[PDB]
Amino acid sequence: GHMVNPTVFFDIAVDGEPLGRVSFELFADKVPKTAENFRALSTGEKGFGYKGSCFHRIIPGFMCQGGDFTRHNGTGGKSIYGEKFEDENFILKHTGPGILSMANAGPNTNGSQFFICTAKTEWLDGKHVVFGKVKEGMNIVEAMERFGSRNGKTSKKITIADCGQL
Ligand SMILES: CC(C)[C@H](NC(=O)OC(C)(C)C)C(=O)N[C@H]1Cc2cccc(c2)OCCCCOC(=O)[C@@H]2CCCN(N2)C1=O
Repeated sequence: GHMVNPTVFFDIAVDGEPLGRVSFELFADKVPKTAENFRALSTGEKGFGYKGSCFHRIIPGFMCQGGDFTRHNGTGGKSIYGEKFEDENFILKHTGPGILSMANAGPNTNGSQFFICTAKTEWLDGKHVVFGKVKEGMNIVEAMERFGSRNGKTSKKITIADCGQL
């Protein structure tokens, strides 16, 4: 039947202690290639993905950034496409907290890194591809955010202990 936008979850831990679950709606109806990359990385079905990775940069009042499952510090990551991939479109905008958007290193350089906004970040519109939004557990993102700092360094280790598709 109709394509239902997928829902994926992250189970977050703080220094190894469970914190809670964040679930996301992925806008496969509007950005199918970008949504599918994140979905498959969340299930691990290609043999790699987000499980066990960390949020390396958290800036209170701005965003939480993760998805570097290869180098754990913001210098790595990889997509499911064998190469960094194009900015699919910029239809969706950075409208407020909970927006899920791709990190990148220039035009058409999407990999696996992403960020969850904790504020409206409209100056990123047309530069970063928005492809989902927090569905449930924004409170867990708010709890994660408290472990960030001005320069983004986290004061405790924030990990994706489990993830997958609901
Ligand atoms: C994803 C990796 C590969 C990539 N690497 C990179 O481009 O490497 C060089 C510079 C070529 C060698 C990167 O880090 N991309 C950054 C660019 C950016 C955007 C906006 C502001 C930035 C940097 O900096 C000011 C505020 C920083 C704290 O916000 C952040 O760090 C942001 C938060 C949104 C997601 N976000 N990171 C990125 O998409």
